[PDB]
Amino acid sequence: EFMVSLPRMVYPQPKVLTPCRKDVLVVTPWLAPIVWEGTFNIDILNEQFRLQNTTIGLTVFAIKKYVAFLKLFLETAEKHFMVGHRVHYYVFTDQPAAVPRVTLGTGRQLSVLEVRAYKRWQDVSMRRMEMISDFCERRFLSEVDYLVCVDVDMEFRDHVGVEILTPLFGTLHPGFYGSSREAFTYERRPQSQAYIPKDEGDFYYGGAFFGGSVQEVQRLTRACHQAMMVDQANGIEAVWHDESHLNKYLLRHKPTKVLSPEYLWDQQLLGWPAVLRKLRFTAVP
Amino acid sequence: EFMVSLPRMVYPQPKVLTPCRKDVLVVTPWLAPIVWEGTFNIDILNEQFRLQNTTIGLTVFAIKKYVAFLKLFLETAEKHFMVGHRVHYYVFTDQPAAVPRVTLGTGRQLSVLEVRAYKRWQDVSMRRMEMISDFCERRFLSEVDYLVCVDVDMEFRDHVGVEILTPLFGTLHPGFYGSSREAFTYERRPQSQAYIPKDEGDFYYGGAFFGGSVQEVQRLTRACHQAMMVDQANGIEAVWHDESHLNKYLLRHKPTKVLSPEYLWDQQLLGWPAVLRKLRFTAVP
Ligand SMILES: CC(=O)N[C@H]1[C@@H](OP(=O)(O)OP(=O)(O)OC[C@H]2O[C@@H](n3ccc(=O)[nH]c3=O)[C@H](O)[C@@H]2O)O[C@H](CO)[C@H](O)[C@@H]1O
Ligand SMILES: CC(=O)N[C@H]1[C@@H](OP(=O)(O)OP(=O)(O)OC[C@H]2O[C@@H](n3ccc(=O)[nH]c3=O)[C@H](O)[C@@H]2O)O[C@H](CO)[C@H](O)[C@@H]1O
Repeated sequence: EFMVSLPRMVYPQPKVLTPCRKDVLVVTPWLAPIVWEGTFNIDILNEQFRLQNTTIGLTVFAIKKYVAFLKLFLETAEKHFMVGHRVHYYVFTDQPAAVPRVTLGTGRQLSVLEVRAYKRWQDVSMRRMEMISDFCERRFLSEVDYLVCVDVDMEFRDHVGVEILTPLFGTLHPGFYGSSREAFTYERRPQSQAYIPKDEGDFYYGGAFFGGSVQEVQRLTRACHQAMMVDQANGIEAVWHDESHLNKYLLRHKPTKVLSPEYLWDQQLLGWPAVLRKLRFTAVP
Repeated sequence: EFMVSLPRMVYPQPKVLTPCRKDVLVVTPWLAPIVWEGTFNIDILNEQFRLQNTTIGLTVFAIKKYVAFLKLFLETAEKHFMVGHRVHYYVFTDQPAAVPRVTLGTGRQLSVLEVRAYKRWQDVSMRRMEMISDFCERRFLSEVDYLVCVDVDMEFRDHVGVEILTPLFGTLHPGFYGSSREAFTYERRPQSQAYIPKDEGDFYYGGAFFGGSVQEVQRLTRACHQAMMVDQANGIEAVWHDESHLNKYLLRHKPTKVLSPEYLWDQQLLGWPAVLRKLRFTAVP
């Protein structure tokens, strides 16, 4: 929509002849920014998004025993996720009375959406695509500008803000950002909808953190669900489930921003490398 | 609009831990790509834009003696500008019978739009904003997806393609890309609409090459024209005319891509520095 003028702001001048990072790739070959610390001035971005009255939805599934993760998830989201902006949390659970009472900042609200629990963890994980797509029909189009879709067994430890927002984003999986594409754990069986040949692939995106505009998230989640249903009719389940399908989708429909592994990390397994200036969203050990 | 799937493509894998340029800034602090050679894979971008059936309009003014520049301008545009894509050239002139007969490739067309000639070069240059804005009302919304607005006393010497396309872009002026903001020749008189204080400014954009979606170009050109009219009522003319106003606009409404000086160069005045891997669009000596 129509965008008013930014106010006067004083900040350091961008330096054309100085790279903003000398150690990492900060733009994809299709000219999508790769979001690392040092690539953005959050003061400028916060102005741009506040002037558009941006509302961010954050979807999270807490099914069966994973309700235990919600307290820390939501408490740390309150400290670090889109602070200053309008936020709507959507907690999908089979136990709607077991969502913890977390105190929310002003302009932030939470809705609990009851869903069925599948028996296998694989199905719980995979059926998020259907459940998100179903909810894009009603709630999300009327309530938010962007959707952010994450795993619950996680905590925010540092800023996750409007720098991530764009029509469609994925996040670099922390186990593969330095790997060659042949080592990526894409689905490699041609019988699956998620099949990616050994000579294709840009990145290995993590299934635990993706998002975009409601329109683009509806598209992604619908496509992944329909692909899963084809596989199921054919008696095949992708090797890494929803993540496999997400990877196939983002190969053929390129994201408009890619998040660095700052945004999806596991310190227990991978430590704190020099290349990560901040660890923003991390696995609970 | 709805975007179909990219076909299978084989190309080099992006390297997350290798910067694409070690000598230049490739992304602005508001996460707009800065377009240099080596930042983009044109095969991927050409697919994306061809699948959207993209049409690019290219506006150029050839008023009074500047009709002499059209032949080379258009001949070199045919060799280098958006080849493979639908192009519509819009030549604005006071001499509609003096446009040279340049042979166009398939899918490329040219319209001649007659306009008045102002006496002073300053006014000819400045009134392009009004003339472009007026034509965005009718022709451009129905005929093109993007508009590219350039000076005529120029030639294409290398690829200028869909890598530039985005909602709103400006180009780094070749005289100031290495300068500190205090040295930028912004309008510095507070009495002018184009005023920029000494402590503000991201880049000095060249008035000779800007563009965007028709919507965004309509906004920019309208705003610059209305600002010029206020200045004229107050008896002041911005120091660098349309370029001054363009700079004020792009300070307060940040571009979604910035073009490096590859896209706006003068080899006579500035030679061929190591930082420029290609000289794409250049002054005629
Ligand atoms: C790469 C890797 O080694 N992945 C392991 C990890 O996958 P994942 O960590 O990818 O699986 P996950 O169990 O975290 O499922 C993804 C998300 O789905 C939701 N969810 C899933 C199950 C459930 O009962 N309730 C629920 O709410 C929740 O939001 C969770 O964070 O963990 C699995 C079981 O945990 C398996 O050990 C996988 O091999
Ligand atoms: C930074 C600098 O030193 N700028 C000089 C340069 O500005 P510019 O090169 O910015 O002015 P310009 O005369 O090229 O005008 C911009 C554009 O307007 C169009 N146009 C302008 C005039 C005209 O009679 N017909 C016409 O068609 C044409 O598309 C041209 O390329 O040239 C001017 C006269 O040329 C002055 O010498 C300026 O000081």
